Amino acid sequence: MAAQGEPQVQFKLVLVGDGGTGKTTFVKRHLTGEFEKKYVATLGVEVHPLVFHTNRGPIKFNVWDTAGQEKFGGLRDGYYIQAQCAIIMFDVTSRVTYKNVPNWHRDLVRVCENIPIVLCGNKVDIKDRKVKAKSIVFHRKKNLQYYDISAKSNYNFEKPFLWLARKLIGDPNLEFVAMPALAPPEVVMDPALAAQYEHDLEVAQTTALPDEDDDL
Repeated sequence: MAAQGEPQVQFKLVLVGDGGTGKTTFVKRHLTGEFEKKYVATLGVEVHPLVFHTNRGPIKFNVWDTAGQEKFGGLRDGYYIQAQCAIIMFDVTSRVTYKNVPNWHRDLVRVCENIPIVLCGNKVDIKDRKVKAKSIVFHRKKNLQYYDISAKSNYNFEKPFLWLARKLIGDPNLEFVAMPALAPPEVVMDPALAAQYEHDLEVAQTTALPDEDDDL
């Protein structure tokens, strides 16, 4: 339980989509609150623990952020084996990215068949949207949930996780609870603690607030 990171429950979530969609940025936002401006490719898979507090208690989503560079196939089976839910990400400003969604939601279903999957249309903040919400019909055919999200502006940032939690747990009434604040560590040390801090600081310094089309 503890090894898994499941307070009570742990859910294996596979995050897939084309390169440059914002999968990594989405995960980073949830973990730290920072907005990653720099696009650095994810190689293979990066496993990131994310905990949310709900009405029924804390739940952990072990997010498997996968590489969008990799070709669809049997090579990628390990990532999807025993997945409980998935998020397929596309960029609303890229038609090509949207076109590849059926390929992602084919490779995925080959391994896990029917499991809750949410399609997220990233970068909705940008004014010149190419893939209109009205146009998207893929979700209807495949019985997937669709959410307009913006990593940059945090628009509907928590919705995919919440929806997935509701279906997996089985309570349609599940709601996010703030979570009692736990006192921060004093921080004396230096061995395990050092070096890692610099990485976060750099991300923060580089990041300027994303005013794309916030005004509109």
